[PDB]
Amino acid sequence: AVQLAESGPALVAPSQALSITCTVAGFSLTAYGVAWVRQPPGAGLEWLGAIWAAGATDYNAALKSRASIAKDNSKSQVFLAMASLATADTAAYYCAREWDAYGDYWGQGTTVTVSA
Amino acid sequence: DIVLTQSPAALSAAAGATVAATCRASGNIHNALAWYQQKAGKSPQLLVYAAAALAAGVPSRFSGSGSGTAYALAINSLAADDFGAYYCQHFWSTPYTFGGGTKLEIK
Amino acid sequence: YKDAASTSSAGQSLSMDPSKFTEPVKDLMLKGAPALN
Amino acid sequence: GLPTTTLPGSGQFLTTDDRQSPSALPNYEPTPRIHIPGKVHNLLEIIQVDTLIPMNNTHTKDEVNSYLIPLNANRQNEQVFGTNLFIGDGVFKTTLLGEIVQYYTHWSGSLRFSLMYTGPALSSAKLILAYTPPGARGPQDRREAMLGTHVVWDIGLQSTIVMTIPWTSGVQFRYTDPDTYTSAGFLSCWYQTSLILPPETTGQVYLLSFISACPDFKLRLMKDTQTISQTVALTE
Amino acid sequence: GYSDRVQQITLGNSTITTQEAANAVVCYAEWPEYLPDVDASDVNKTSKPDTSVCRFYTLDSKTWTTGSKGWCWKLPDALKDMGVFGQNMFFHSLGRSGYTVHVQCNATKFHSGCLLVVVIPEHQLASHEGGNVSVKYTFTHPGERGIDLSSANEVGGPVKDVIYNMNGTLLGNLLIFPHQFINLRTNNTATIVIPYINSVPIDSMTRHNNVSLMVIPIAPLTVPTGATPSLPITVTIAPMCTEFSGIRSKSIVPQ
Amino acid sequence: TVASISSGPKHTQKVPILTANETGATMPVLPSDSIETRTTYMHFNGSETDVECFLGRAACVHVTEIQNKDATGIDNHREAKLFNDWKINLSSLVQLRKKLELFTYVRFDSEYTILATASQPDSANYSSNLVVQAMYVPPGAPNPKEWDDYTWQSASNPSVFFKVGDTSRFSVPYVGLASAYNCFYDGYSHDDAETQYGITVLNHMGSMAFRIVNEHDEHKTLVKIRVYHRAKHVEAWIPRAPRALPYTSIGRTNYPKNTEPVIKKRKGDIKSY
Repeated sequence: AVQLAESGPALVAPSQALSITCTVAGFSLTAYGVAWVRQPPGAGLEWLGAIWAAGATDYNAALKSRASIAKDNSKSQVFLAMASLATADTAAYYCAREWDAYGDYWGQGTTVTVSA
Repeated sequence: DIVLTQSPAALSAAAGATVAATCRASGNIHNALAWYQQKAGKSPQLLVYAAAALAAGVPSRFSGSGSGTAYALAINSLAADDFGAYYCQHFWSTPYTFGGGTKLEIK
Repeated sequence: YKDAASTSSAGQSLSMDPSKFTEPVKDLMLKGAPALN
Repeated sequence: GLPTTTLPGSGQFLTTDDRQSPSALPNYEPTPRIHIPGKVHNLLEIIQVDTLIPMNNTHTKDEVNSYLIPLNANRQNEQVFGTNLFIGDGVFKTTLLGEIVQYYTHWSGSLRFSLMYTGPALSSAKLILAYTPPGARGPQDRREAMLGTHVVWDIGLQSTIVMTIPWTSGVQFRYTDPDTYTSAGFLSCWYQTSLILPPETTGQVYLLSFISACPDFKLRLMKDTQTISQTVALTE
Repeated sequence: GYSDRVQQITLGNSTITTQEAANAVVCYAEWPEYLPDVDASDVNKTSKPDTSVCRFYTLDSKTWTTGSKGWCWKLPDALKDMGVFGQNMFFHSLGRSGYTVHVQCNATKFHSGCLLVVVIPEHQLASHEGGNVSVKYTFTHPGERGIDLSSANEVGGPVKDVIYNMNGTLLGNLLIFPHQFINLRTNNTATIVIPYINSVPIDSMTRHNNVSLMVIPIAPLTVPTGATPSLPITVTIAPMCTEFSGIRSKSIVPQ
Repeated sequence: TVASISSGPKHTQKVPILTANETGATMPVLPSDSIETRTTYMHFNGSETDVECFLGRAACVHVTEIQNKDATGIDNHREAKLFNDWKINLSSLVQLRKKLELFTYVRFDSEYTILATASQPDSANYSSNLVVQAMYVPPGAPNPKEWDDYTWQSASNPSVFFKVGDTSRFSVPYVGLASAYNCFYDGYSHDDAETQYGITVLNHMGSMAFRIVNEHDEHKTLVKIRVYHRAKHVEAWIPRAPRALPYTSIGRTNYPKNTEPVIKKRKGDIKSY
């Protein structure tokens, strides 16, 4: 079965880098892109970025300096690494995969909170 | 950059009424739009792709319509599993921005 | 019989010109040449 | 009279037996043949004309977009499309080649696959078009694909590549019906460099894909097709 | 010197130039010609009104938007009000004509989109009502305006599904008919030279349309950002080797 | 005939595999234009894809039912199936129709085979030896109204008598008014707002009326008549886009409302195999 599983630290301090790993299963990262989407509790979905099936990345226009996506084709893991987290980065972050050039098969999500 | 403008933010109706969310884009999308539903405490689920095609495991109540810059998700005779969030997302030319969102809460 | 309708099938014509359907262009286009100058 | 023994099959009606029969209209004089353009002598003429492939058959409804292969800008090394080469099936089933091929049981010879680029003139892309001959899987990472028969297509002022799929088979003929022993292999397209769009242009550009037969193409053992059907006879 | 992109077509007092052409199609490799005596059956001496009717007539321009489905014109019906050709068509019982068809659509090197320009002999349209419903005369004879394939169905009118060619055959297989593409990257003009194609030597011109011209967007129009999201398409048609037989009073057709 | 020529490495400015399909020409690109090839031979003449062979086998074009029963007190012998007639067309049964509609114009002599089969569904006790009359009825010939009227004596109509159980066989020349039949007709019989589109007499092939010659037995006998058509001396013009949708009507290109998609959907994305 196709499953993407998020795994985060669930508690981060500000001015400290966040690092969320997306363990995927049932497909290869050499054949499908992976999308990252967050949702702050109460508000709507925001598209963070996408690493495509052979390593090219696209990002938010607003978060491009602040986020970086990489992957490992051997570990079947996609990494979302955001630096310098302000308080607006408190959200549930989700993984998806490429499907007919779109995003679906969204995992359960990890919740990220940042405070003092 | 393409921004999606979704209307209205809230809809309240009974089971059996017909709702219609409206999705408008700042530029032409060429039907590269998806519709998502999201329950409370739940991952989003893909329902409509290519602005008109229903996804797998989606009933025939949902009908995606619209082309160009205006797009519409229509739910004909709401059942009990239809309540929750609804989001646009265009997949033409990264970034793949979302719409604002549309709630269905019980009248 | 006495009628041309009575006879059997003609057989293969061996004319076989696909050029009226595949190259119906006014100016001759050589294979290997640039299609448009 | 002359003595005669009568053989088996006497009185049978074989629908392919080509024999003379009496005319119901003796001394009838049919209308003069006038010259009409576009006379067809043989179906091997008209399968050499390329028609569009609905390669993007990912929709739940027939539409014009099913003929459009999308290209995306910031993509290196990735796949553009893939297909198997059962020409009486799949994306080829509704093409002119596939519909004539479904009137026959056996096919042989080489296929002509064309791609037309339709993006803006100030855009650039290099693609690689790979034919994988049978006995291997459909390729998965462009390195696997370029080990087979392939073309690197530079898109420029001439907008159309023609990839001949050469007859690569041990058995002299293949079935037009999908059959694993006579599988023709796989066709795939990959970003060779990437798609580079000009400024003030955004989004996807499209490829149009074309199929026809080379003049070595062979076709035999005429049969009914499943494409057309009815339940009752039609009336006025 | 000799360039395939630069073409001049002169018929009568009309001239078309193009600097971005793609090598005109002559349908079935047969240039239009006059009816020879060996194929003729009608005994009337035919009128050949050479320079007065064998000239380019420009139809009204269409607007190709990003949601356009396509356009269809009928011949000789699209020229039924065009000058002396339109007058001879209604005063004669019989007539035959070839055509030079020239479809025009220019844009920039930033634009993308592809038009299929196809000529279909005996393009018998399907009704949208299905069954055995006919398509009425005023719908298969629209004149210069043609049939907009993105317009809505009407009572007695044809079906307007561009994927099924208005006749129940798929769009991708129209390329067996004589055609050109207008790919905006490559060319801005399509030119198709049509001979007279019919099972009779000469025919009634008001009750029968010999061919139909379809102009169909395949790759949709993509304009650069901020630009006008539409392009004009202009069709210009010249009759050629035009004969008329059986002069009488003017026909009255439903219009 | 050479199927492929021997060809080796190329490093050249002549590039056969780049072209422009905007021209509407498909270039005759060979496999020797882009791979290294060996010499092979066709051993193949293409005979079975000749239009004489592709359209030249017998296809069932009409099934009709006629009855042998007592005709006393029957008002409408047509409605009681004491006789039946058929306007001859090759578009009622759709396997032959799709083959003929690959072309716009078609000219052929016809060869008809008529098979008659009998059955007695309700309480017969013997073998009914029956003779069928099949009468070719051109336009303007008097059509039968009774199964036994004056019209069946065939003084100028060609007719054929044959037993039920075996078959009939005759050829008919090309009887089109024009030089070929119109498979497709984008027009009308005349200039009129209401008149029918598409259906033309330019593909009229005649009509056949069928009856059982025998008077009647104690029991009823149902006779199925199957007409098979074989085109021969076939000439075809203007290849067309093949039929993709179901037919709804004789002589019309109408397809049904709310049809199923003819293009198959993949079990995957465009990258699947």
